[PDB]
Amino acid sequence: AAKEKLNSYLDLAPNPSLVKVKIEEAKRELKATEVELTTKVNMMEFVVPEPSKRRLK
Amino acid sequence: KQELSTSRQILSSYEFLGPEFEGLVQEYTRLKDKIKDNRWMLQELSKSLP
Repeated sequence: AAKEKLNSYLDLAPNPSLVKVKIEEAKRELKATEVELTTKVNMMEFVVPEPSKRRLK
Repeated sequence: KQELSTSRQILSSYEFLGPEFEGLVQEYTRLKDKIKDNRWMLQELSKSLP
């Protein structure tokens, strides 16, 4: 219980100003991964005829 | 008993940087957890292109 409470603090320099920068970097990275996820979803539409309602190959 | 005593001594140094820092840490932690979840979701959609 005491070790688990220490691992949540290590990626963060004990300086508040530097932590805000790291938080802003993490917000930019979240927007890029969200756009990539939307595009891959649209290309999804056309390919045509034919075979039933159904099939293998 | 010796390990418990060392860990309790280090935790006491971070707890000294106030509630505001803890809020920031909580936010950072929340954001890292969401990025990790989105990456995990993108990897799972590529394996399905039959």
